[PDB]
Parts: sequence; C-alpha cells; structure tokens
Amino acid sequence: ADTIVAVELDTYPNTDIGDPSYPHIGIDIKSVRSKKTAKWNMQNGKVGTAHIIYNSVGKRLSAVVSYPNGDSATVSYDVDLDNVLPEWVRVGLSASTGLYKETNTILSWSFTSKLKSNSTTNALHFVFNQFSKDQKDLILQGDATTGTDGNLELTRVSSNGSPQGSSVGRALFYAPVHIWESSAVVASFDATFTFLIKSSDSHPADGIAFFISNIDSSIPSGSTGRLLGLFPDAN
Amino acid sequence: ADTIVAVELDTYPNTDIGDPSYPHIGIDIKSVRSKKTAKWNMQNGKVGTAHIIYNSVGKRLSAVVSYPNGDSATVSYDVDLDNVLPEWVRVGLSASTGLYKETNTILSWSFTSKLKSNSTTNALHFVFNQFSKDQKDLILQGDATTGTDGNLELTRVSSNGSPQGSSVGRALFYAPVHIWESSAVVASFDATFTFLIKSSDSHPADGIAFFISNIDSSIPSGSTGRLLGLFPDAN
Amino acid sequence: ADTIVAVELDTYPNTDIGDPSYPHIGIDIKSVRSKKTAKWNMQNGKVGTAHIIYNSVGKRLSAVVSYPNGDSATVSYDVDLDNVLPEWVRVGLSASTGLYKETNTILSWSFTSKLKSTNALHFVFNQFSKDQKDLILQGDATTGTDGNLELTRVSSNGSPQGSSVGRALFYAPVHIWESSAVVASFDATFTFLIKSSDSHPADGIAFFISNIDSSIPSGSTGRLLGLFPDAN
Amino acid sequence: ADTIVAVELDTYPNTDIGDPSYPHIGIDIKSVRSKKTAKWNMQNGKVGTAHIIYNSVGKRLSAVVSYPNGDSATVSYDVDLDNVLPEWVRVGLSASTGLYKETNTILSWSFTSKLKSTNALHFVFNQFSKDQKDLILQGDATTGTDGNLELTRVSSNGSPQGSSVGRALFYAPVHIWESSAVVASFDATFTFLIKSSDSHPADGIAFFISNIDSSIPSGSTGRLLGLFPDAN
Ligand SMILES: O=C(O)COc1ccc(Cl)cc1Cl
Ligand SMILES: O=C(O)COc1ccc(Cl)cc1Cl
Ligand SMILES: [Ca+2]
Ligand SMILES: [Ca+2]
Ligand SMILES: [Ca+2]
Ligand SMILES: [Ca+2]
Ligand SMILES: [Cl-]
Ligand SMILES: [Cl-]
Ligand SMILES: [Cl-]
Ligand SMILES: [Cl-]
Ligand SMILES: [Cl-]
Ligand SMILES: [Cl-]
Ligand SMILES: [Cl-]
Ligand SMILES: [Cl-]
Ligand SMILES: [Mn+2]
Ligand SMILES: [Mn+2]
Ligand SMILES: [Mn+2]
Ligand SMILES: [Mn+2]
Repeated sequence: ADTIVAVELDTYPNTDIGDPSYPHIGIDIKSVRSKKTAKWNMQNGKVGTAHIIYNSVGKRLSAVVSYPNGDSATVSYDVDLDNVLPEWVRVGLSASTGLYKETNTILSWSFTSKLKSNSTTNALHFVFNQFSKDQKDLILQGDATTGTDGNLELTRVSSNGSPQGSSVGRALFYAPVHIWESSAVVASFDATFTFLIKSSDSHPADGIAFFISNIDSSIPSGSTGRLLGLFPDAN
Repeated sequence: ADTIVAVELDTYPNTDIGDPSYPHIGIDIKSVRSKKTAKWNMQNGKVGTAHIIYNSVGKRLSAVVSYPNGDSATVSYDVDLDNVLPEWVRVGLSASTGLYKETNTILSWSFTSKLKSNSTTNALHFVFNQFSKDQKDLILQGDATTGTDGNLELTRVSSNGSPQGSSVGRALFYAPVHIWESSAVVASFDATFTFLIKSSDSHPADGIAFFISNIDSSIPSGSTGRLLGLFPDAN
Repeated sequence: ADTIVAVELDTYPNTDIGDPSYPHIGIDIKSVRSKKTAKWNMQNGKVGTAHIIYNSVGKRLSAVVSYPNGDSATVSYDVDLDNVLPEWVRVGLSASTGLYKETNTILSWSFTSKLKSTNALHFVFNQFSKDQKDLILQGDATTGTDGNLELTRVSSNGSPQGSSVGRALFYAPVHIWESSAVVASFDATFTFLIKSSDSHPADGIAFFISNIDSSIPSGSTGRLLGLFPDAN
Repeated sequence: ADTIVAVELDTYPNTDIGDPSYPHIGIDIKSVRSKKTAKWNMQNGKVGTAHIIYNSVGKRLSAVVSYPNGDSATVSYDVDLDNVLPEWVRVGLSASTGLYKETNTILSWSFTSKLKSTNALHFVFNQFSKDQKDLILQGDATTGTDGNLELTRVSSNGSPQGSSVGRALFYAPVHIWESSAVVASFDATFTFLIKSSDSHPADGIAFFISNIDSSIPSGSTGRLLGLFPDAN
C-alpha cells in the first residue's frame, strides 16, 4: 500500500469509522482515522484557506483552516515524520464525493520544503495562483482537471457547473521532493491552499486533503466517499 | 523592565541561578532562568550554526545548534508568544563575558517574520552573510562592533585579537518587526545565525543569545557575565 | 538637495516641463523631466499594479504598469545606478495633487534588494496598519483601518483634496550597492487605486529611491510629485 | 531539432566556428555561435560563480561569471525570449570535453522562475545527492557522495576524461512565459570548479533552457558543449 501523511478537511461525519460527529479538520498518519481532529465549520460557497506547517526540530505537524469572516479551526499532532515518510515523496491535493457531493475547487496552492545544515540549504518552492488548462508540472489523477478559469477541480463537475457524486481526483506536483535527509539539521515544509467547497445537497461530502505520499502513489481502488482518495480501507 | 524572549547558547554553567551543571542551549521567557534547556557541547574555535523556529499554530518555540562534525543540541518549549511579546518588537543578538571570556563572533544572521491570512501576507526578511564596517541597518549597543573582516563582534576583542572580560554587546535590526497581529491566521518567525566562540581561558564564558524585545530595549545595567546582556537580574 | 531615482506614474501632462502630451509612465534620474517615458492609459477607479526591476549586470531600470483588463505600459532606461545613488538609501512611495486631484491609494507594496557575490532585504505589505511602525510617513500620507496607505489627503466624506503631497518610506536604510558585490539587484511592486471625479486627474504616484535622510522638498505639490524642489 | 537558449562558459577558443581568440562567456540563442561574448579569465582549480538574469520587461538576458579574487566577466544581449522559447521548458546545466579536457564540477545550482500579473518555481541545490530523484542526468553526468555534480566523466583516480559530454535537467517542466503575465522573469546561479592539467582546458559549462524533451544531440562533445548538433 502507499504511505500517506495527510491533513484532511473532512466535510462529512462518518462516525462508523471514527470521525467525530461534526465536520472537522484532521491529521492522518497512515490511516483515514485521524490521530487528531478539531471541529470545523465549513462555510458553503465561501473561499477558505488552509495552512499546513511542519519542521523536524519541533516535530509537530500543524494545520489551520480559515474563512474570510474570521472563523478558524486548528489541529496539531506531535510526530516525527522521519519515522513515517520515505526520504523522497510527492506532494499533492486529493478530494472525493460519495452518496453526497460538493465542488472540491482549488483556487491556489503553494508548497515549500527545505533541508538546512550549517549555514543561513536545499530547497523546493512552487506556487500556483492560477492553474492552466495543460498544467505540465502537475500530475492529475482520477477525475481531477484544470480549467481555463484558472482553477483545479479535484472532483467531477457537470457542464452546468454542478458537482457529481462518487468522484475522486488528485493533483501531485511533478517533481519528487526530498522531504528528509540524514545530514540535515533542519527539515521543514509548509503548504497553503485556497478552496471553494459548494453544495446544494442535503449534506456536503466528502472533503479535501493535502497529502504527502511515496513518489509512485496512485488513487486506491474504491477510495471515493469517506476515504478521500487517500486510503484503500477505513483501517 | 524590557520584555525579553530569547534562545541562549550558554557556555558557562551558573548553577547558583538555575543553570544545569553543563553548557546548554535554553529557551528564556522573561527570565534568564530558562524554561527549558538541553545539554550543549560548545566546540572551542569551531563555527557553529543556530536555527530558531516559531509559529502561532503549533505555539512551540524550537531551537537547534550544530557544528560541522555533526553534533547538535535541540530544545523546544510550548508557549503562546501572543501572550508574552508586544505587537511590535525589535529582534537582535546579544552576548557577554564576565570573569571568564570568549570571542562572541557572529559570521551571519538571517531572520524572517510573516503574518498570513486568507491567501497563499505581510513579511519581513533580512540576511547578513557579511557585515559592513558602517552597517546602517543595525543598531549596535554596548561593546558590539562590525569589522572590515565581515563579522559582527558582539563583545570586546583586543587589537591582538584576544577577547576581553566583563563585556556586553548587542545588535538589533533597525526596523521594528510586527511579530503578531490579531487578524492574521498565521504568525511565524525563523532566525538563523552562525557564530565562532573561541577561548584560551580556564573556562569559556558567557554565551550568545538571539532575542526579541520591546522596540526600545537597551542593555540592562550590570548585565555582563551570567545575565548575557538580556536581564537586569537573575530572577 | 536630495538624490532621487524614481519611477513615475504621471497622470497629468505638464507639457510645460517636458511631459509628453498624454498620461505616461517615466524613469526619473535626478530630475522630474523623465529620461524615458511611455504612454499610459490610467483607468479611473480601477486597481493597477506597478512592477519596477533593476540589476547591476544589465544596468537597465525597467517598469511596467498594468490593469486587470490587461492594458499595460512599459518603459526601460539604460543606467548604471552605481554612478547615481549613494551606497545606502531609503526606498519609498510618493504622490501629489495640485489644481486637479485624485486619490493616491496604495493597496500593497513589496520590495527586495540583494547583494550577491548574499545580503538581502525583503518586505511585503499586503495590508497596512493604522500605526505602521516600520513606515516613515511624510507630508499628508496616512495609513487607515481599511488596510490601505493614502499618500495624499482625502476628506472625511472620502474625496481627494488638491495641492496635497505625501510619502511613505521603509524604516530601515537599504544597502543598494556594495563594491565587492558581483550582482546588486532590486525589485519593487505596488498596487494602487487612482480615482478622480475631476475634469482631469492629477498628479500621480512614484516609487523612489533616495538618500537616507530625504524629506519632501518645499513646494513639491502638483507636477513635482513630492520628489523634486523644481522642474530642472 | 531542440530549441536552445544558453549561457556558455567557454574555456577553449574555437576561432574556426566564431569564438573570439580567448576564453569567453557568451549568450547563445539557437546557435553555438554566440550572439554576444565577453573575454573571460578562467582560474584553473578555483571555484567560480555564474549568475544569469532575464525578465520580459527589459528583455535583456544578462550573465556574469566571477571568482573569489573579484575578477569577473559580464555579457548582456537584448532579446525577447517569448519569440524564441516554447511556453514550457526544462532548465539545465551542460558541459563537454574534447581533445583537451577539464573537470566540469558543479558545487551548487539554484533557479527561480516567476509569472506575475503569481506562479513561481524555485529550487536550490547546495549539496547534490547520490541518487538525485529531482534531476534528469544525461550522457556522462553523475552525482557523487562529495555533494557535487560531475557533468563530464572523471576517472577513478580523479582526473577528467576527454570527448565526454553530460547534462543535468530539473525534473519538473517550467512555465517560462504565459501570455497573460505582466512580468515573466527567471534567474539562475551556479558554482563550479573547472580544473585541468592539460596544455589547454576545454570545452566548458553552460546553463541552458530547452524544449521539455531535450536530449544530448548526437556528436555534441567538444566545442558544441552538449547543446547543439552542429556549429551553424
Ligand atoms: O504582494 C505584492 O506586492 C505582489 O503580488 C501581486 C502583484 C500584482 C498583483 Cl495584480 C497581485 C499580487 Cl498578489
Ligand atoms: O546557493 C546559490 O546557488 C547562490 O548562493 C551563492 C551564490 C554565489 C556564491 Cl559565491 C555563494 C553563494 Cl552561497
Ligand atoms: Ca468523513
Ligand atoms: Ca550561564
Ligand atoms: Ca505630470
Ligand atoms: Ca569554444
Ligand atoms: Cl459512516
Ligand atoms: Cl473499508
Ligand atoms: Cl553561579
Ligand atoms: Cl542578580
Ligand atoms: Cl503645464
Ligand atoms: Cl519650478
Ligand atoms: Cl577550432
Ligand atoms: Cl559541425
Ligand atoms: Mn475525518
Ligand atoms: Mn543558562
Ligand atoms: Mn512626467
Ligand atoms: Mn564560445
């Protein structure tokens, strides 16, 4: 199976598999059953921003999701990712729908990774504030598409604009990322994305995640719905 | 009194005032008596590197000090600096000597502060990899000088190069820094400096600190030696 | 007198002192009579963006001003700024009104200077604060609670006032060149909103680089854009 | 054929194909016969640094190569690279030897591309890894355990070999221009160590920008620097 570290924006409470009974942000270490969650008020049709932060000194993976009116949710988890991730990874965004559905629109995405030693460094930084129709530095998987409106649609949307159910899609940056290296004194990464989740359903579902995977990661078969395109099962 | 948050590279164990019985790196929140320390092997005459990291999501102030042979010490402390620091600060480097002495030479210093909200930001970044004789964007205090060798000598050195006792000096960046702001979702800062501590004494003393202070901070009277130019007393 | 290098966004043609007969962007080296200009269609009430670029290798000072519909004006001038500026400088934004007027609202400003062989300064304001401790405000310039920097005076009911001048300078001096550096470069970007109900908007906005102790020259409202004591 | 824009650090004068009669730095636009050159004193066994700078406003491609004693050579060429390069590219380093030889050791490489109206790519290698998954190595190029990138072949006892050619390309394609961008800029820096015990060092190192599927052209050792199929 793939190795997955992720931050989930989980719009649907699947209490059968350990979700809390409300929409939530979560930290996922090799399981869709978050090691840590926090209550999250997803604002239907509003543009939200997620920030994800980690470094090898503090060994704490932190995330905050916020909307323009000021409401925010935060979750942190203490973990040494050196003991979890392979040395080389790809980084990506994933989203899904199931019996319920929502747009999983990404308006922007930035990422920075640094390996530091004895000086004021190896580094990778990319930022997309507009996506292109043929975005050659992104690997799209599943239902994910980039449009001429400058956005990344992780899950399927109809020609009339409406989201579709039982959809799953992901976008990974093209280059592998050197996420740790034994001679480095500091390894850090940061990610930010902005998103627009909109639904006319009885309940929106399923959510968006930022994830870090093995370089050859692919969408697990059957990972629509509650598995967020990240995991083959709810274990 | 000034308000001080600092990371100390403490070369002399002052066990009377709560130092551990070995050289150490420490996190100082409004007291020279560190809230958290870790054992540190200072390598006499070698160039070391210190990295300091904080963000308002994880609320953990982390530091690591390392030398070219690979040895490193790390300390982290959980603290919400919003409840400690004023909104506007200056950032700086400080060092002292006492009855024992050492060179407190800074070879480079970088700093980044960011205030983020709902997007992929206000920011300040500076880096000095060489200091100038007349370094107009630095406020020097006490015995601190910049040379034509490209370094910052925080404490006094004789014409023959040898360090002097009972010395104290500091360098602050000229512009005030907006270290937190209530509408920001993320406030983060990072600092890195490289240093060369060298001594022929029976024991080196006293150490170097990176600090964040009120904008009008000055060297407390009598803060040579164990007080590291940061504090008026050992309380 | 001060030493001034500036990029001007000149909304009012003063053909009396060398302006072309249209609004224009210009490169100003120690005089308000631009060394190089390009025609500029200022879009009243729209948010524009100015990008300014220089490096000591190419020794070209370049600027472009653009609006969201894509219309843009560009101007470039070959100059070795080592021969013009003091080693240490301050960097700033300036604007003026005169007999005609406009808002000179800055929504964001960023700046980067590097000396490589690296020393570097970078700041970004995407929202300004009411009491902006790392800005030196001169003349009529204020920062509000709307996150913007108003370079010239605006009345309580929101409207711009005439014969106004104001500037904002970054607090720290900047080391703009150093003889041992292989590359000295700088870049600046700002976004602005110029709005006018006048018969003609005037006078404009500039990004400028000055001696560290620069102050608004006496009488520099109107066509002198808060930068120069005279039209020489 | 490939489409190539390059900055060459040319250690061997091939006056037969248009080189000046001295080692030189040159700007190459779709041909090995540089559009612009400048005399260059390569310092055998010393670590040098190359800085390359371009932006779509000034439309000047500039480069400087320098050593720690301060000696430097600079070359600039006015060109609109929108008219030359494909929208998407890969960026890389290339080097060759021929009948004379040298080490073509890269100690560090950084690159930044930005499209503003911002999209951006930045990478920095200050130490290379043995299995460098974000580099595409072509020809004789290898990465070691000493943290360096060896573009041409070196023998087990450390010495450079003749008629060798190798390149390293960053794994991700780069969006080097986009029609809606107001500013498209890129910058690259690399540090290198060219060492030779030969009667003359040869042939040199280049930073280059190519079509995304670029490969070493057949026969491009020696004076063609791994970039071009011929001297046209
Ligand atoms: O922050 C800055 O000053 C530079 O970023 C920008 C520049 C131009 C435009 Cl249109 C939008 C942005 Cl965010
Ligand atoms: O990392 C890079 O590629 C750029 O940084 C440098 C550039 C030139 C020199 Cl001499 C030294 C350094 Cl650290
Ligand atoms: Ca769920
Ligand atoms: Ca002590
Ligand atoms: Ca005018
Ligand atoms: Ca040649
Ligand atoms: Cl369920
Ligand atoms: Cl299952
Ligand atoms: Cl004691
Ligand atoms: Cl005391
Ligand atoms: Cl006139
Ligand atoms: Cl006059
Ligand atoms: Cl020849
Ligand atoms: Cl040929
Ligand atoms: Mn969940
Ligand atoms: Mn101590
Ligand atoms: Mn004019
Ligand atoms: Mn040549």
